[PDB]
This record gives sequence, C-alpha cells and structure tokens, in this order.
Amino acid sequence: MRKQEIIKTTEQLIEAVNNGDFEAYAKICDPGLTSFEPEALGNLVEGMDFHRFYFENKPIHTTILNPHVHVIGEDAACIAYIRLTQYIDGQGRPRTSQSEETRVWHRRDGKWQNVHFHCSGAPVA
Amino acid sequence: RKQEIIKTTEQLIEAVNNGDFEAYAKICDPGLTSFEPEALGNLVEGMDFHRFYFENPIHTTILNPHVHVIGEDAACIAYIRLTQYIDGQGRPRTSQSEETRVWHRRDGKWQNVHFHCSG
Amino acid sequence: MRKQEIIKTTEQLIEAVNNGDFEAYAKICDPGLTSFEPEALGNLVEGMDFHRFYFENKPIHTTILNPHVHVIGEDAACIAYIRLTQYIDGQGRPRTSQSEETRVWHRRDGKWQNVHFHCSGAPVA
Amino acid sequence: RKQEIIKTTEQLIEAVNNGDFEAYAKICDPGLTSFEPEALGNLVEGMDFHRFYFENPIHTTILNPHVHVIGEDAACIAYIRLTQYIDGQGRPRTSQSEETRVWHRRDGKWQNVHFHCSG
Amino acid sequence: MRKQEIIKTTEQLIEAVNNGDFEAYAKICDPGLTSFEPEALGNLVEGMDFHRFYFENLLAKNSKPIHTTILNPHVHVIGEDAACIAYIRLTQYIDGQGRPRTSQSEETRVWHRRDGKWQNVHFHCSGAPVAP
Amino acid sequence: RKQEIIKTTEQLIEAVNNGDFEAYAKICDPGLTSFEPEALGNLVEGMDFHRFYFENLLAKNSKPIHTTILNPHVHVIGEDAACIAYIRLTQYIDGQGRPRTSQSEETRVWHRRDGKWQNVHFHCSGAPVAPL
Amino acid sequence: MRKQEIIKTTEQLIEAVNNGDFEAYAKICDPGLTSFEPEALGNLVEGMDFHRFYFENLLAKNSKPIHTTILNPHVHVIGEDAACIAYIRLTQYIDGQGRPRTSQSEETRVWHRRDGKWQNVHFHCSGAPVAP
Amino acid sequence: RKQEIIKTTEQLIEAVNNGDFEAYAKICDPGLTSFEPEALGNLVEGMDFHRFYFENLLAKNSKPIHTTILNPHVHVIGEDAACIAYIRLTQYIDGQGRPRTSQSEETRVWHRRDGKWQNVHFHCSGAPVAPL
Amino acid sequence: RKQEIIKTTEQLIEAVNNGDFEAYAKICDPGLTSFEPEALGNLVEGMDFHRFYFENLLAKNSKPIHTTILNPHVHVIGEDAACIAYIRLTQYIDGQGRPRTSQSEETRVWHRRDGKWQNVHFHCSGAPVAPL
Amino acid sequence: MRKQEIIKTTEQLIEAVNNGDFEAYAKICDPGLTSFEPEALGNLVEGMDFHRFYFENLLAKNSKPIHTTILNPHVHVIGEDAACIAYIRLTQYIDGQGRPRTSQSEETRVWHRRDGKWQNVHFHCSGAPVAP
Amino acid sequence: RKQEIIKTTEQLIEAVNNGDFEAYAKICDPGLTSFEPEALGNLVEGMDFHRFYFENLLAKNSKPIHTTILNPHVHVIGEDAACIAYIRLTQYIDGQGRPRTSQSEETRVWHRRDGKWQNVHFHCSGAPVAPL
Amino acid sequence: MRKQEIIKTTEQLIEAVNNGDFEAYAKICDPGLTSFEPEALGNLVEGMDFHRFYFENLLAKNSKPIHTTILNPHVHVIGEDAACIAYIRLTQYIDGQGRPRTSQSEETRVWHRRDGKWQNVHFHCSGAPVAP
Amino acid sequence: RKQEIIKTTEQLIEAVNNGDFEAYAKICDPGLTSFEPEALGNLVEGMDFHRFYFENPIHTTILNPHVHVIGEDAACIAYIRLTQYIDGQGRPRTSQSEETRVWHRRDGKWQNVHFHCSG
Amino acid sequence: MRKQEIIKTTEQLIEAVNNGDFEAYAKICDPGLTSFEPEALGNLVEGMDFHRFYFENKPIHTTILNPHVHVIGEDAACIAYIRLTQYIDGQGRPRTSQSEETRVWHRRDGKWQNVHFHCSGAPVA
Amino acid sequence: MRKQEIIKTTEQLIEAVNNGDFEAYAKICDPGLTSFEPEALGNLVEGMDFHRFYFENKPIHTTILNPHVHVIGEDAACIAYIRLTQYIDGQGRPRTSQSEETRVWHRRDGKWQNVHFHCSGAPVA
Amino acid sequence: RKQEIIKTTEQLIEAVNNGDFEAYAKICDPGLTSFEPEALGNLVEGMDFHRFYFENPIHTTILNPHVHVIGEDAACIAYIRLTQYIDGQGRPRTSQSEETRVWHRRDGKWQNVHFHCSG
Repeated sequence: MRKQEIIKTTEQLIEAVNNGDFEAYAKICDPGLTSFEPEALGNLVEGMDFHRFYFENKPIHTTILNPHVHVIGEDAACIAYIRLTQYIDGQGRPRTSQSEETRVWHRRDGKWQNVHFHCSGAPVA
Repeated sequence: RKQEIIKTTEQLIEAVNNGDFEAYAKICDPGLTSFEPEALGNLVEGMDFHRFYFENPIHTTILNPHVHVIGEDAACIAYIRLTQYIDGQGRPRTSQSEETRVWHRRDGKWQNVHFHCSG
Repeated sequence: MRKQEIIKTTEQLIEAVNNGDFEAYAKICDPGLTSFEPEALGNLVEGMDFHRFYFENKPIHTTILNPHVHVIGEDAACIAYIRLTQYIDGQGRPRTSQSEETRVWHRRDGKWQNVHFHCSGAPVA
Repeated sequence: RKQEIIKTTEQLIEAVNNGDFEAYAKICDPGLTSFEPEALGNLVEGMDFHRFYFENPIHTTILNPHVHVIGEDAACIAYIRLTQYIDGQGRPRTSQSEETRVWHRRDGKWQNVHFHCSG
Repeated sequence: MRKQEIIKTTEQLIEAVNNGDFEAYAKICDPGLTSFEPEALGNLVEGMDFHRFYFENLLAKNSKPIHTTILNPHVHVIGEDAACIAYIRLTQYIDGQGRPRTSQSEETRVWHRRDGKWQNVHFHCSGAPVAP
Repeated sequence: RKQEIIKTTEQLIEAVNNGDFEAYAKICDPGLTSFEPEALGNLVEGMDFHRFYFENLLAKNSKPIHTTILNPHVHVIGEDAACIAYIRLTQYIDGQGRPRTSQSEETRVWHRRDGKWQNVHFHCSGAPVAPL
Repeated sequence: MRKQEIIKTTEQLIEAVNNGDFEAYAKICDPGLTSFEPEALGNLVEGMDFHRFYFENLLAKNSKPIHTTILNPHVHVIGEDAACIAYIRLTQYIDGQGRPRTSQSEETRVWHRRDGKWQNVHFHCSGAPVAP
Repeated sequence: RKQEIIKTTEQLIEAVNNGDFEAYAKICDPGLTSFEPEALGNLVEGMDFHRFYFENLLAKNSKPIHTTILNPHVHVIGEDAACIAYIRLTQYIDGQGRPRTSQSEETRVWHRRDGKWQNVHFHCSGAPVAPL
Repeated sequence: RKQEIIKTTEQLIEAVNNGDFEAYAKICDPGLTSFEPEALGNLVEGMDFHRFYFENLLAKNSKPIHTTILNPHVHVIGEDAACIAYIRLTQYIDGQGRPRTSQSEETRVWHRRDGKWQNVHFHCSGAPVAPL
Repeated sequence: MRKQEIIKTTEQLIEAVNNGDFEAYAKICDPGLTSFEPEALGNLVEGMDFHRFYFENLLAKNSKPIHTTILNPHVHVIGEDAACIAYIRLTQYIDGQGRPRTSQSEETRVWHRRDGKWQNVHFHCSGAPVAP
Repeated sequence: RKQEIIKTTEQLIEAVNNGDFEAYAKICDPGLTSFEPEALGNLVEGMDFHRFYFENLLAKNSKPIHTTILNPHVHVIGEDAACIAYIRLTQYIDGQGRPRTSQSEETRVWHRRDGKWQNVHFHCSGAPVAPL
Repeated sequence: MRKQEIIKTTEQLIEAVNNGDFEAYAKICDPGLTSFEPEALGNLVEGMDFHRFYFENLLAKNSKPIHTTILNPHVHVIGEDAACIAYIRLTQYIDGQGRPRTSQSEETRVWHRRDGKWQNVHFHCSGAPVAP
Repeated sequence: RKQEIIKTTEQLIEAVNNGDFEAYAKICDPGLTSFEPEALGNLVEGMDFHRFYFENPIHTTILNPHVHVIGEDAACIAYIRLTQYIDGQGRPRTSQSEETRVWHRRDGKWQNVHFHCSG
Repeated sequence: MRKQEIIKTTEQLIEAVNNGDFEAYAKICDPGLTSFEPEALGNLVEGMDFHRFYFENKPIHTTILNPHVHVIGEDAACIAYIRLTQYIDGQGRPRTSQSEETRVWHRRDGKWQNVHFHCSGAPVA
Repeated sequence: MRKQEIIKTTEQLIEAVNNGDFEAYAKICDPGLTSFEPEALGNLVEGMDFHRFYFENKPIHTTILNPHVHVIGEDAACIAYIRLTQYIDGQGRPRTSQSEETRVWHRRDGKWQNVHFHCSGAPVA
Repeated sequence: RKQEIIKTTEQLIEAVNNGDFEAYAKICDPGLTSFEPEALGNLVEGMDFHRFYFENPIHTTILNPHVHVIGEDAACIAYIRLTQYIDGQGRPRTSQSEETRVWHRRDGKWQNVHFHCSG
C-alpha cells in the first residue's frame, strides 16, 4: 500500500547513480548519511563527500529483486532488497553482479530522504 | 535517546552469545527480515532460521555506533561487531562484521524489524 | 489467495524428504514425475525409483524464501522458490546450502500432485 | 498436444539466437519469472532483465524433450539445451544447459510464464 | 510398441551386474559378445571371461547399496529379431566414506532375439565404469 | 557380406575428412541418434548438430589427415541390418607442423534402405576426430 | 566542543599532502616531528626532510584524482594547548589501469597549539601508505 | 621528567607479560582507545577487549619472555600529559623450543590523574606481542 | 592351425600368472631372446633373467589376476613355425583393494620341436604384466 | 651364415624409410603387413596405407640429415623361407635448433621369402618413433 | 662534539649519492677496512673496491634518491676519535617508476687527521645502498 | 704490538658467551653498550638486559659442544685507551640431529680501556646469530 | 678363444655378487685401473678401493658380449650388465651398466688389468 | 717408455675428431671398431658408419689428463685417460666438459689401430 | 725419487684424521698452519684449534689419486692430489665423496711439517 | 720477504684481467699444475689449458694474504679473490674465490709451479 512509494524513491536514487547525476542523488539522500559498503573497507562513511568521488570521476541496467519494506510511523521506512546490476566489461563480454542492500528512509517536507544505506557483495561504482 | 538503542542492541547480542532464544525472541519482531553471511545473499523471513543456531570462550565488542532516530518509536543503529574467540589450535582470533539493525518501539520494549550483517 | 495452498503442499513434500518418509513423498508426487537436479548429472530422471534410493539409504531445517506461484486454470500451479537448507557437517560445524527450485503442480482428486521438479545449486539428499 | 509446445519453444530459442526481442516479447508473458545462471541464484521479475542481452556462429539443439500437459491451456516442457559455438581461438565448443519452461495458452498463442536454466 | 521389451531385457542384464549373478548375465548375453568399455582401455573385448573377473572377485565386505536408472532410451528396431537401444546409465551408490555418489555412463547395446529370449551381441560404454 | 558394411563406413568417414556434407547426409539416416565426445554425454538427434562442424570448417584450418579403420567386427542381422564396431586411428598434422595420431572407439548401426546403406545410430569414445 | 578544531586542522594537513603543497604541510607540522609509517620500515623518522622526498618527486604525469575521508575520529584533549586524534584514513584514488581503488590506514596524530595555529609533534600510520 | 613516562610504560608492559590485569587496569584509563593488529584496523573502546587475552591465557602456554623498549621519544605537554613513541622488541621461546624476536612500533598517550599516570590511547604496528 | 598357437600362448601366460616356472621353462626355448619393459630396451638372453621374477614372487603379494588375449594375428610359416601378435589385457587388484587393468602389446615367435611348441623370441610393449 | 641376408634386407627397408622411397618399402613389405609401433597408440595396424601417410606428407623443408645404425642383431631362422630378426635402432638426426640427437628403438621384424626377395609380414617397435 | 661527526657522515653519504669520488676519497682514510653486503662477508682493504661503483655508475641509471640518518649514537674517544652507529633509510625510485625505501644498519669509526675527519672503518648490514 | 691485547680481550668476551657466564660478559662490556645484531631485527639495542635473556634462558639439555675461531682480525688503535677490531666469527657446533655445522658472522667491536681492563662500548654483527 | 674370456668375466662378476674377495683378488691384476660411477669420474689405482665394498636377492645378466682378442695373452670384452634386484618397497627393479674389461693371461689364469663401467 | 707412443697416437685420433678429418680417424681406428659412448644410449656401436654421421654433419681445445697405459705383449696397449674438452657455447660463454675414456690399441703393420673405445660423462660430438 | 716421501707423510696425516688421533696430526702439521677448506666457509683458518673441534667431537677408507709433488730446494714440497673418501651413511648405504687437496710441506729437524692445506669439493670431517 | 710474493701475484692476476698471455707465461712455470672450478675437479697439466681463455669492466681485489716463506727461493701465498664485475642486466656483482699459489724463484723472477682455486 504505502511500501510502493519506498520502492519508487529507491529506483530514482539507483538511477541517479547509474546516470551519474549527483544533484538528484544529493536531494534523495540525507546530508547526514551513514553507509556500510564494500568500497568503505568495513567502515561507516559519514558524508556525501565519499560518494561524490565516484560521480565526479558503460551500458548498465540495475534490477531490484525481492523487496521487503518495513513501514514505521507516518514518515519512516526500511527497504531490504537485492541489487542485480547487469553491465559489459572492458573485454566486451556481459557480466552480472549481486549485492544485498538495506536503505533506511525518513520523509522530510514531502520527499523521502535516505539516512542510512548498507551494501553486501559486489560494489556498483 | 540513542543511548537506549545501544543498550537494547547489547541485550540482543548477549542473548546470542549466551544462547538464550527466549530473550532474543522478545527483543526481535516475529516478522523479522535479515541479510547475513549464513543466508548466502538471501533475505531470511525470521525467527525459525535463527532458532537452528540456538537449539544446535568468546567476547563481542560494539565499536563506532551511529544511531539514526526517526519519530518517537523508530531507530537505525549502524555498528561494527569485533568478535574475539579462541581457535581449535588454542590461539586467540578476532573477526570483524558490519551490522545495521532497524528498531521499532512496541508497547514499551524495542523490537528489531530488520538486521543486516557484512563480513 | 489460491497461491497459499501451493506453498503449504510444497512444505509437506520438503518435510517428507527431511523426515525421510517416502509414503508421504510418493502421495504428493505424480508417479509419472520428471526432474532436473544436481544428483542427475544434467539428465531428466523419469521415476520415484531414482529418489527412493536416497530415502531407503542429522539435524537439518529447510527455509522457503521468495516464493512466486503462477496459477493456471483451476487445477494447475508453478511455484519458483529458493531452498536455504541449514544442517551440521560431520566435523560438527553448522553449514547453509542454497538451491533454486521450480515445482509444477496438478490438482488430482483433491490433493495437489507434483508432475515436474527443477533444482539448481547444491543437492539436498 | 505436446508437439505444439516443442514448436513454440524453438520459436522462442530462435528469437534469442537471432536477437529479435519483439518475437521473444510476444511468446513470453510480461509477468515472467526465471531462474538462470546470469541471475546469480535469484528469480528475475521479467523482460527488462533479458532486454539488456538483446539490445547489447552458433547452433542450438533441443534434446530429450518431456512435455507435461495440464488442462486445455497449460504445459510444462523439460528439455536439454546443447548450444554449439566457436571460441576466440577458432575451435568449436559445446555447452549443456538443463531448461524447464512453464507455458500458458492466452488468446490463441502460447505464453511463457516461468523459465528455469541450469548449467 | 516392440521397444518396451528391449528396455525390460536391458534392466534384467543391468540388475544381474548390480546383484552380481553371472548365470543371469551369461544367459542374456551372446557367448560371442564384443564390447567397448572404459575398463578395456580403448580395446574391443571378446565374449565373456573378461566380465567374469568383476563378478567373481566381488567381495561381500565391499558390497554397497546401489540403484541404476535408465534415462532417455532410444530403441532402433530392425526386422523381427534385432534391436539397438542407446540409453544413459545414472548409477547411484554410497562411497567407503559413507556419502552418496552418482556416476553417468552413455551405453549402446545391440540385441538379437534367439529361441525366444533377447541375446546381447555388442555393448558400448562411455563415461564412468559402473561395475562393482 | 560384412565387406560391404566396411566400404560404406569408409565413404562416410571420407565425407567428414573431405568436408562434403551432401555425401554424409545421403549415407546417414535423417533420424540419426549419436553418442560422441562433442555431445557432452548426451544423445544428439539430427544432422543439424553435425552440419555445424561441416559448414564452420575453414580452408585455412584444412590439414592433411588420413583415417585408418582397425580391427572391424560387423554383426549382420537379417537382409537389411548390420552393426560394425571398429577403432578410428586418425593421423593428422598439428598447427606447429608435427604429425599426431588420435584413437577413438566407434560403433555404427546400419540399415539398408532403397539400395544404399543408411546410418541410424553412431557411438564414439576417445578423441573427437572431425576436422575442427 | 574543542575537538572540532583538531579534526579541521587534520583535514588541512591531509589536503596539503593530496594537493602536494609542502609549505602548508611544513607550517601545520612541528619541525621536530617524529613519525611511525609503513614507508619508514618500522623506524621512527626525524623532523621533515623524509616527507619532502614524496612532495618534491611527485610528477604531474602520475598526478591522479584522489579524495581522503576521515572516519570515526576520537580526539583526546589534554590541557589548553594539547590534543590526540585517532582516526581512520579511507583514501579513494584511480589506478594506472583506470579502475577506482580504496585504501584503509589507521592514523594517530598528537597536536600542540603554538602561537595560535595547531602544530603536529607526532604521527602514527598503520595499513596502506597513502602519499602519492 | 620523560624518565617517569618510560618507567610507567615498563610497569604496564610487565603487567601484560606477567598477565596481571588489576595492574594493567590501574595504569590504563577506563575510557581507553587503541589501534592494534588484533583489532583488524579498528579503534577498540574499553579494557573489556584486552581482558579476553589476560583471562584466556593458560599456564600451559606460559613461555619465558622479555620485552625491551628501544629508542624512546617522550613528548611532554603541560604538567599532566605525555606522548611516548618507542619500539617493542619482545624476545620469547616458541613451542618447538627455539628463541624468537618480534618487533612492534608503539605510541602511548599518557595523562597524570590523582597521582599515577593513566594511559588514554595506545597505537601498535607490526607483531601482536601479548602472551596468547 | 592358428588355434593351436593361441592355446599354447595361454598355457605360457597361465604359467607366469600361476608362478609355475617348470611349465614356463618347457614351453620356452632355452635359447630365448626377448625385448620387454623390464629389460630397459635390451634383448635378454636366457630363462635366467625371467627365473628372478618367478622365484622372488612371495605368497603375501599373490593377487587375484586374469589375463585376456585380444585381437590375435597368427602368421603360420612352414609345418613347425608360427608368429602370434596379440594384446595382453591383464586384470588385477592393487594393494589398496581397487581393481586395475593394464594393456601390453606382445609378439611371440613359435617353433614346434619334438611335438610341443617352443617360444624362441618374445616382444612386449606397454606395461610389464608379471606378478611382481 | 643365412642370417647375413636377413640383416641386409632389413637395411634396404630402413634406407627406404630414411630416403622416403615408398615403392622400395612397398616391395620389401608384405601387402598383408601387421605392426605394433609407438605411432599406433598400442594398436596393431593393418597392411600399408597407415605408413604411406608418413612417406607422402614428408616435406623437403623438414628433410634432415639422418643415419640409422642396426646394433646387436639376433636372427632366428625357421625352415627355408622364414626368419625373425630382433635388433636395436639407433637413429642419429639433427633437430630444428641445429643440435645432433640420437633416439633408441627396439624392433622385431618377421620375414618370409616369396619368389626370391624377402617379404616383411610383421614389425614390432618399442621406444622412440623414428620415421621423419 | 657528536654533532660534527653526524655532519661529516652526511658529506660522505652525499658524495656516494652524488657519485663524486674525490670528495669520498678525502673523507675516507686510504687504509680503509669495511664489512658490507657487496663484500660477501669479507673485510675489503682500499678505496679501489669502492671506486668500481663510482666509475661504472652511468647517467642513464641515475635516479632521484634521498638518504636519511635515523637514531644516531656517537661514541667520542679522546680528542681525535669517534664511533657513530646509525640507520640508513635510503629513499629512491625504481625503473618501473614506483618509490621504494631500503634500510641498512651502519657503523663508521672516525679519526681526525690534520683538521678534517677521516673514516678508518665502515660496517653495513641490510641492503646495499650505493647508486648501482 | 698493542693490537694483540684487543684480540685477547675479544676472546674472553666470546668465551663468556660460549660458556654462558654473564658476570664475565657484564665486566668486559660497557653498561652503556650499543649493538646491531641479527637478533635485534635491524635495531640498535641498549645496554645489557637484551643479552641477559640468551644467557639466563640457556638450558643444560640444549647445551652443545661449540668452538669459536677469530679469523682475519684488523685492530684500528686510537689514542692510549681506544681500539676498533673488525674480525670474522667462524662458530663450529653440533646440531640436534648430531651432525657438525659451521656458521660465519662478520663482527665489529669498538673498545675503551677504563681503570685497567678493556670495556666494549659498541658491537656490530652480520650473518648468522651465534649465541646458544 | 673369446668363449674363455666370457667365462672368466662371469667368475669375477659372481665373486662380487657372492662377496668373495679372495676369488676377485685372484682374477684381478694387483695393478688394476678402473673408471666406475663410485669413483666420481676418477681412475682408481686398484684392490684397496674395491675391498671396502666387499668387507662392508640379486641376479646379474651379461648381454651382447664383444671380445677383441689381441696376440696369445690379451683380450678386451665389451658387454652390458643388466643387474636385477628388489627395492625396499618389495618391487623388482633392473639397472643397466655398460662395462669394458681388458684381460691379460699371466701364468695360466686370466688377469683383469683395466675395468670401465658406465650407467 | 713404450706408453709414450700410445699417448701420442691417442692425441692424433682426438685431433682428427676436433679438426673433423675422418680419413685420419679412419686410418687410426680399426674398421672392426666397438664403442660404448653417451651418444649410443648404452649400446655397443659396431662401425665407423656411426661416427661418420658426426664428421660429415667452433673453437675447442681438448686436454688429456692422468693417462694410465697398460702395455700387453709387443703389439697391444690399453690407455685409460680423462677428456677435459674446452669450447664456447652458442651464447658465447666458455664451457668445460669432463669425459672418462678407455681406448684399447693394437699395432698392425707399423701404425697403432683402435679396436675398442669407452666414453663416460659428456659427449664430445 | 724424493716425491715418494711426500706421498707417505700425506697418508700418515690423512690416517691421523680417519683414526681420530690428534697428537699424530699435531706432530705432522706446523703449529702456524693456514688452511682453505669447505668447513671454513671461504675463510683462511689460522690454528690447530679449528681442527681440534672435529677430533675431540664409522667405517671409512680414503684413496689418494693422481698425486703431483712439486719439490723445491732440500726442505720444501707441494703435493696436489684428489681425496676419494669411501664411507657408509646413517641409512646404511655406502657413499663416495671427491675433494681436491693441495698441501705445502716444509722439512723441519727430520720430519715433514704441513704449513698450508687447501681443500675443494666435499668436507671429510 | 712476503711483500715481494704479493706484488708478483698481482702482476699475474693483472695479466689475466688485461688478457696478456706473454706476461702470464713468464710469471708461470711451464710445468704448472692447477685445481680450478673450470677443470671440473681435475689437476690441469699447464699453460695450453689456460691459453684457450686468453686467445678466446672488472676489478679484482686481493684480501687477507698469508705468505708462508720456505728457504731462499720458495713461497706459498693463500689469499681471497673478490672479483667485481657488471652483469648483462647492467647491475654490479661480486664473486668470491679462495686461491693458493705455490711460488719458486728461478734465475731472478718468481715462477708459479702450482695454483688452487675454490668458489
């Protein structure tokens, strides 16, 4: 019912990363963002500044499989989905990479803000 | 308010290390989701999966906690799990694991709705 | 709605294998059963007789994750689920094994019969 | 009735080998599920996943088919996919894959609702 | 139609090997039997005697629960008293460690009906050698 | 008698070595079954599988080769049926320029249809001995 | 409260190394600087001169887009003009092949406030050596 | 001056070598941070982490060891603050019975509280040199 | 004719498998030449060379074995001379307890002297197939 | 006495192979020739055709100065028109690199005198295959 | 005092890094002894040994290098004698273009003769740190 | 002339280590002793205490017959009360297996005559570490 | 005359296999030279070297002898030594060695003046 | 005394091989020559014909060390010497090769003939 | 002529080492003895003291092959011989070891004294 | 007297490094014996063996000499040969060799009668 909005906002964020448009990513993310990801080497990154590097510095298509949104109150949600990223390597052969993601959401003045983001498996930068 | 979230997380961790499921079951939401290395990159649907490990010398340390409080009855702690143990050879070993636990306060006590584990 | 019956009948079959009760397995399966599984070495096995071997010849717990039942007509269904089998090895350490399963179902005189069964990943015999 | 299921399966396979998506899209059910080696042990939710491979010398052979017909408008074919191709070195190679396709006849033509692929 | 008899006679022969009863094997096989098999090291063995070794030297201590499955048969019937079955041999057994194992072998058996019963004149075997 | 079966087998083999499919297609039964190392332990149905190896054969990779048929054993059944079980010693020259030999154990089941002998089944152990 | 100044001064120093501006590094560091780092091979280097090498010998051809992140800081304030920050150095860069790489290094910097600005008296570094 | 800091460091080291935690606990600040090889590139918070190594030390594994503190460099700040940066040459005897030496680069930040010196932070590169 | 040569060859082979030299000595010509893998590419003169393998055979190492003579080709010359060229498929059981097959290509030149057939020369390629 | 003729005829055959003149080889060999040789992969090749390959596919670019030596001959004469020579083949040649190499091979040739000239009915070869 | 010994040691080191022998020859005693890794565990007598490394240094192999003298310990004896025991951290850039550090433990015995300090003995453990 | 006293005092020290008598070693060595040796892992150890470990932890069960030889000495005499000997240490011993072994080590010892007896202020050692 | 040289060579060989030096000493010339693998490519000066091996199940076979007779009291035999023995594992092994023995008939019996051994 | 003639005739033969003059080698050798050498692969070669190959198909210098001539009768000798052959490899570096030789000699109508020749170690062809 | 005395005195010394009688070795050797040997690790040992170790701390037989004595003056000689030492290893198998030796001799008050001793190849301690 | 022996040894060494045989031939005794690594553990009989190396950037250093003087016209020097050279790669290398040279003064100049070389 309300979980359908959380999945749509998650796609927008993912599309911002695949397209490489930071201004869209920055809007959907909470300036005070925490994140565990394989690129962080088992550390909790504090800023946008960490992610900006990957934006500022190939045909791909992300698929969001088996979503599970835990809705809390009026303005809080926790989606736990799988990230099947399809891309083409330098050699020219097509490759798929699986990554398990958890994104904690907080609705602030209308739009949904991303406060925390967990990522297991392959890095998608 | 974040200090309460860290205390409830320790209780849950202690329940796993002590092997007391009834304590784990209380602190966890019966409708629990979880990504963990044991799940082989799948989202387990709750309790019954964990029960297996309970029914069938260590010291856990919770480093660099970061609690994101949302509303009155919602929190998201993102901490590191440094588990110290002793191998079969007899030498002491440490294992690092990155954990995210999403919390929901229901009729007083804090319930764990989702749990992520890397490493 | 009707998919909930297919998931329950699948659990009964799985439980029959874990418990090692063939008579229950034989009832839920169609005597004319086809099956691709890792034990078959990429061949389509024809009988119960193949499975009987594993029954006639350890604490485990199977979990059925991300089910997807395709209902066709009144008496036909196709469930596509993941088999997370938790067990304890000979050394005494606990192990988990993932296997992707597809079971095609056919309702005959009340009870659901299993006509075909696909299994990718780890064998659970 | 099983002879129709084998013919429709060939059309789909030929659509993939020829790289004509419009033919693949017609024969497949928009709400398509699929276990395949490319999915990394996950159940893909349909079309968009496959489109990638289409948009971005071989001969396929369909060995030992086994069609389970259910009702008037339902079938389950379980066949082997012997795909013959030529490697970069120039030598010819064969690759075996075990496939299960669940079919549903909708307004005349057969639609593919589920597709399993091992090997 | 007539191919169903060829598959039944093939099972009897296979069961004779799994059970280790040579007299049954000897009856179903043609005394002038040719055979390519992995045990022969790429040679065509003559009639019987070669196989007897595997039957006779089978000890009860090494006797393991096994079950053979005959998958995707293809019987080519020629005349009234001749047939050629080409099947796959999925042999399920339990190793010395106690774990269950499966072994695939591709078999071709040429049959000749003599005074009622079917006689095996030639036998080809690729893959794993699946005599106990 | 058996001498006709060995001659027809050579024609088929020569069709593969020369890379002339039309000759291969004539001598083979359109409904052909076959176990061979290229099939990965499966029973192929059709010419279509074999056509690939004929058509994709380049003249640049065309090497001087000579097949030898050793220790034949033809089992004649009725008037229009035969089963030859022979060894295929294929002599060729590798890309480096050195001469190499490859052994393969073959069983071909034959059926005489409207004059000429047709190949209904074909088994092959050892090395895959097709120019490709 | 006062720890926020220590984290800001640490960033300035780090930025001086990433930008390759020694004059800024020299100002923020105490001329009598001690340092354990992976480049020192388990020795305590004396004040400056050792570091100058890495600044001066940095060529523009090898100049790579890099971005340092300071994670989980822990500032121990002592008196009015002394601090000890213990932080993790996640350095993001792009290798010669063109692929992006991250390198972790555990750092401890002991600070001493002299005539206004903070001076770095000691510097410890575990893990990867992350000077260009 | 600096001579007091080196003496207090020896007491702490001796507490670890002797395996007496109560002495270690006294000399260390309950709010202790620490980078060490056992922490896997993380900053540990507490005694609790260290207690494990003291308590789980068996008398059967108790080996004759002798620590040497080489090239100390004490940075004194104010009246009640110091930063020693020394090398830890730990001499021990392995299970085989042969004598072995292990080098580790250490930085310990000290704070004098109600008389005795308290250890607030502790850095360790190289070998983990705790009896276990 | 050639059937007598194959029977006498079996007697000789059986004498080696049974380890009865007196039978071997009778069937062999005292002036026997032989190329075999045990000779290291030399032509041995005498029984004396072979006697070693018979006499030094222990009962503890005595294994169930069965030799098979495949694709014989006897070249008869005059009344009292023959040349058999056969393959020796020796089936045995290794120390581990598993069954093994070993191929060896043999040529034996025969000479009929005062009734019984005498072996004047013996060639052996492949595996040395004597119980030892 | 009569053995000297057998050694001379063997040299002629060997020289025919080294010179690459098949017509001379074909004359000295019996059209119904059997042969065990390393090139045959432990099989008994039929008469001619197999050998022709090595003669015909010999290129002038790969033509190397070679010299065969026949050491320790042992001719077993049977009747008037039958002989069995067992000799060693030391073939001296020069490799592609330009260095001289020697290769040993143990040979047995069974001879039959037909209308004057000696015909070779069987030929065994162990060790190195020494056809250009 | 000891500060003069460290300055004269730098001059000598700089003479080796710059490749100016005349400066090295002046600062060294013509009757110089030396243990170094290049000597293969022997005590070299003369400049002549060292001259080789100076003279055979090519400008093509000339790399940007910087030596650092860490933890000096000068033992002054009388008016005209000193013994410095220091560590040689030599920073350089390899042929691949990556920066490398090499540690070497050095002992230099000094003797003040007609004003300037002369080097009578020189010990070197670890890496040989001469541009060559 | 005066160098003969330096070689005798060096032997006394060496004999103190081989005999395992520390009190004799302690007398001949300067309490403020520096030393580079292979056991120190490229560090300069402080005075005594480091060495005591090797003396005290020497067990009688591991006590092996050893004999040190001082080859090619070179004593540099400075003033009245200073000397620098540079010698090779050929230590002969017997391993646990019982076989005799020799170990080479290049040593430099700087000497200072204090109230009669010669005191050792510095000691360098390359090659094998030759303390029991 | 060559048949006598082969018989005397067997006696010498048998003396070594049996380990009877007095027989070896008689058949050998006190001034004996010898190249053998034990000598490490040096020419041993006689008896005393061999005595060591005597003082501190096999069957030797002498294949392809070639005796060069010179004058009345001189011969040069060049033969192959196929020595059959049993290894520690219990399996039978053969070892080839190429030998040249130069003979000199002195007061009746044949004396061995030189002995070469390859392999 | 008489052994000095045997060493001189051995040098002539060796020089014939190093110079590659067969006619000189053929004269000094007995047409019925036996020989064990490393090139023969542990066989006794019968002819000149074997050696001719090496003649018909680089700066070297042979040295004859520790000769030991056993003189028998008037026309028989047995020299046992070491062959230190110095040569330069294809790379251009100088190499030495040791070979232990025994040559049995027979004086026929004046000149010494070589009836047998043994060679251990390295081949000098 | 005079070289025969040098070979006899060399045997006495060798026998003293094989028998393990130092007093005999000490007499035949010059107290001021130099020596290059494999045990010295490419150094020139100065004393008896080095050798004493091996004496103070198995059936063997030494053979002295191809001696070459260079006689200088009335009381000086230089023998250059090969040391073929035959022994039995711990396993029980017989082994031979070659070593090239040079011993410089000086006749002092009757008996020959050994002033220098070189040894290449295998050590015989 | 030992200082003359060391000077004559340098002249000989320099003759080898410079490749001037006439100088080497003068300083060496025509009846020269020599153990060296090139001889493969054999005693070479003089000149002709060495000539090969002469007819078909380095710096030699003579360390720790020890001259044993015997009579008026005899000496035995035992020294170490540290030869410095540059490999094909271009890096500098050192090679150690232990040498013993026995000297005999004949009509003025010192002649080399024997020469040992290890390493």
